[PDB]
Amino acid sequence: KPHRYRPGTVALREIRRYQKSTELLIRKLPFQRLVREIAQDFKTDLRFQSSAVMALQEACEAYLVGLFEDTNLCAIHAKRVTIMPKDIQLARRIRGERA
Amino acid sequence: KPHRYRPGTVALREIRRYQKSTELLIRKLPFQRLVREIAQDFKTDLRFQSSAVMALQEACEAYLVGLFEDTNLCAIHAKRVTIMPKDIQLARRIRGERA
Amino acid sequence: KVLRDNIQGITKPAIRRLARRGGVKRISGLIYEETRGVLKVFLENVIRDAVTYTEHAKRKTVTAMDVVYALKRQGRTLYGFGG
Amino acid sequence: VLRDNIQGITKPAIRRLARRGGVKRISGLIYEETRGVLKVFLENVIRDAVTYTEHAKRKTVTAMDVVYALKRQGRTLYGFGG
Amino acid sequence: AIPSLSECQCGICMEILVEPVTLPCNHTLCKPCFQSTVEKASLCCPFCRRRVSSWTRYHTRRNSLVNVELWTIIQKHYPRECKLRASG
Amino acid sequence: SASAKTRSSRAGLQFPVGRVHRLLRKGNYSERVGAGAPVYLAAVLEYLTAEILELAGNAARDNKKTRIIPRHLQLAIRNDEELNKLLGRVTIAQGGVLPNIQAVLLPKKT
Amino acid sequence: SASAKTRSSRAGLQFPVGRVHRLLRKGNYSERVGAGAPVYLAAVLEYLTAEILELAGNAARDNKKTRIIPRHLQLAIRNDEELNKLLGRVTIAQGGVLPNIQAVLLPKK
Amino acid sequence: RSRKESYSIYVYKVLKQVHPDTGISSKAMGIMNSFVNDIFERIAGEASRLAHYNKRSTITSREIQTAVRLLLPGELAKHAVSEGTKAVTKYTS
Amino acid sequence: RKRSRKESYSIYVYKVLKQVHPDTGISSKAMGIMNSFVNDIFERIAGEASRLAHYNKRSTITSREIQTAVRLLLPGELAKHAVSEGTKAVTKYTS
DNA sequence: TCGGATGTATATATCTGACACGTGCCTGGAGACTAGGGAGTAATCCCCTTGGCGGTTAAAACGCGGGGGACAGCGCGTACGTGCGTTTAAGCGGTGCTAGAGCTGTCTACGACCAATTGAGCGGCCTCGGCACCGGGATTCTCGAT
DNA sequence: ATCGAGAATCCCGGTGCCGAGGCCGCTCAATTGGTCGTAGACAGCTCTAGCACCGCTTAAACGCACGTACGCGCTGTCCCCCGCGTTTTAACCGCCAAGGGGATTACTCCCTAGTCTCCAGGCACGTGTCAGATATATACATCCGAT
Ligand SMILES: [Zn+2]
Ligand SMILES: [Zn+2]
Repeated sequence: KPHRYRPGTVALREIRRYQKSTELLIRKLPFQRLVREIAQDFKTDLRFQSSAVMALQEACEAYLVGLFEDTNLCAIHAKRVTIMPKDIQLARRIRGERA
Repeated sequence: KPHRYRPGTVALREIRRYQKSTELLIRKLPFQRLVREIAQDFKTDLRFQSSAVMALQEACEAYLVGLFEDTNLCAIHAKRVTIMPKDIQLARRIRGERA
Repeated sequence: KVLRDNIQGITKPAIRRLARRGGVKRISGLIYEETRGVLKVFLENVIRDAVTYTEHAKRKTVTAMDVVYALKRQGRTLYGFGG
Repeated sequence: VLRDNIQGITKPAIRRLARRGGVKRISGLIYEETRGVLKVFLENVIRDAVTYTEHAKRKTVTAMDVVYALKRQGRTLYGFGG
Repeated sequence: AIPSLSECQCGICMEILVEPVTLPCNHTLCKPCFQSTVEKASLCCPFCRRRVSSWTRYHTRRNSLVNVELWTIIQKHYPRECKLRASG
Repeated sequence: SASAKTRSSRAGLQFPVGRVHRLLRKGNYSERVGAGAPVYLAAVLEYLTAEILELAGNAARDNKKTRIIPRHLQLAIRNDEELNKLLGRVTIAQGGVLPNIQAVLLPKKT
Repeated sequence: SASAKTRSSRAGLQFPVGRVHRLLRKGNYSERVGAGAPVYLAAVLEYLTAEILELAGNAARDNKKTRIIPRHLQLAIRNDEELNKLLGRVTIAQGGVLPNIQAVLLPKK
Repeated sequence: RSRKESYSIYVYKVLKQVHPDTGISSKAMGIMNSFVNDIFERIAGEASRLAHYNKRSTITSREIQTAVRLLLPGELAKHAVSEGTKAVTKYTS
Repeated sequence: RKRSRKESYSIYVYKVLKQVHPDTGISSKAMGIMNSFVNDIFERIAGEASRLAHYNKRSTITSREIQTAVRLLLPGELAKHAVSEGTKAVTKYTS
């Protein structure tokens, strides 16, 4: 009889765990590699200082957290608890960046 | 046999009629009176240029038209065709005008 | 010259016409109260901005140019009234 | 030359970010869309930042230009200068 | 009605049509010549002076300015003569 | 161009250059204004105005009218997305909206 | 008050005034700057800074810490109403987010 | 009285240069006047901020170039910078 | 060689913090955030005053310019308190 | 599937007022010359950013059981679109009053500008404690068993 | 309802370490003073549009009755993320290297601010006239109860 939690309770525990915490979420090296991807795409032979990519990560995660707040609101609107594509497209339009 | 349209067809007709047309939609005298109410609530004995009232009313119709686009698609997100208040509060919340 | 509850002056058919321009068919019966409320809040915001512009210039009448300035300050820039 | 790096935004990273947003259940289609919107946001921000840097005849970008690019997008940020 | 190479000469540079692009005025010109007459000029059609700048943006966002049917016809009828201009 | 004519004609533009230079100098943007900035800015304005005017003229002609009205400007701005992206937050007096209805809102084919 | 001292002290303030006056002048906002405008601006800046630091200090004390960190500033800005309305849009680095769970999402028997 | 300063005649001239047949109403003329003023303010403010960022004190041509690149979206910005540089070169020579 | 001069509002924020909470320290990151906040608010108020002065064809940024800009920019109670304390400060300075 | 019923697109007279064009001038724009300082350009230096191992290991991928939740369908009883008669208050017109917006001229207290000056504030170093963290113990939700 | 086992969490203590804060050096930016050209305050004058009123027409709102679309709740089904256990890999920490370009200074020049004179492009003003609003008469697309 192994211990087995019901689905969602540990998810809520780590709701609290990652809201009371402040550390960065996206793994640093792949993220800065993706930033270098975009940079060399737009203009070749570009160099980055650490503070620049750290600020980029700050803004990126803030944007994603806000978008996820909005998508959670949208999902709650449809009497659902599982976020879905259409929630994301609705939020992305409604904030005004796609129209 | 009295003639009665099925519920909805004239609604679409007048949707098209109002979308293709660009006349003013709110009677100017009640809007002017309400604007004067707000003004006298702010400061007493103000005077209104007719162009100023026109600008207020144009801004108001722009705001309501945008908000109604947004709340209509928010309502149809929930598999509905009737816009109820919760659509409006959610749309304003996710737009960010009420926090 | 005080006035009474002219927010009712924004009559039900006005909200209906605005919603029809908004691409809707079916309107909930109690949509009108919060539509009036949001209209009202938008109004005291814009009127506050215009009135404080007017106050700044020793003027006792608000001009349309002040109104469009105020709308521009709210991220709602408007064209067709000068400037 | 390196490519196909959008997958660097891993599964549990997206789960943790959405979870910080108060989301419990995430459908399997969410992650590719999050990658896409993140890619678009990076494209915009990097475009503005590299424009700023190329203007100043600097071939290395700085956090100051990054925060300027954020500000120009109406996305001002605190904690790196300005 | 398939025109000969003389009509296949671009009306400006007197060279053949390579990657043809068709404006709404049915006027066609080569892509190097098209670029030279839009980015280095007043954004006017080289023949009737019409400005299709809006059309230019509209069909360059999707990179669909090229008229594929005419290019296929030309490469079917002049494959080697078009390959002559490929080298530089 | 060594022509000793007005700067608008000397530069081939059609918007004024002296007016723009004065506004830049008196608009309090910098203590010094480069000589090439006003003509460049006038050229940019000329491009944008030409684009919008030709779009509005096409819209009006498609509407069988010979005079651009604010509705035509609204239609030209919204129908294109590039300008609409440039002019997302602006509103036009007596502009109206694009005629469109969401596909779900359309009636069922019975 | 007429005094021969720093203008900040004469105004009874701690923010610089001559520096603020210079940034009004050399910042290219107008060719002439009024004499009392920098004093007013310094007073407003001190008021806002004092209020935000007071809220941050209260939050830090509630967190058993005697030092201000970006998390405390983020909590102070978000929890306040009008400070939120002023700074609701902007994001603070290393600030986390408010502990907020939707009521519907809360567990049920 | 006082003199009023506007771009009405220039907009009319450009319209006739593009559309030699169609006219324009007064309200649309005011729309375009406000539009020109708005873009003027946007680009000028962006250029001033950008010059201040690099500690310069003069709006050269490249300042307006970068401002137009930032403000206008990509492809419109491309055509704008293209014929703006063309016009500057024409003015110089 | 010698390093350039880097302006910051660290000491003034420290002074006001000691005036409010005499025993509370502050970290470097929070100090930088506070400096950036001061810079942002200063830029907003100064820019609003600059446009306002240009609006009425004026040429001077007077105290009334800043007062009206503050009334425009801050929310109600914050604007009222800021206006009151700024009026107190300016009248003390001029007296 | 279909034949009335109805709103919509289309063609023609008409007439009108906003739109397009001639005018004078004047006030802002153009041209010539001067001055001085902002910016470019050479050099250089040293801060830091890219590239590179290499051991560890926390976290990511993968598999699997399953139970919560998405979703389709049924049914209803409500809420709202539709249409018509009523009433009401907007919209237009015309007139009359004048407070205040706009313009002019005058005088001056405010503020730009330059030389001298000295201390406020920032750069660099040193230091003592506030919190990070490991380790342990009591507490505390959470799930199954009735 | 209940009670008990089991992971997870709050609380308490010792160790330590680097960084927040204080002190010294000193360089340059704020201070003070005086002067002078002037934007602005103020007084005065004009006359425009804003305000207020009247009366008339009728467009629109309003209220009621009604029939029907559907919002919501319930039920059942299935399917697919969640939680957990196992395995692997690249993130990561620490160290090391090279060079390259960001940043700094010093010099020179040429590019724009300023001044003045002169002059015509645009604008406030006045005037003709047809593009488009308005009404009436048509045909046509589309709807809906009924076949
Ligand atoms: Zn060619
Ligand atoms: Zn052509």
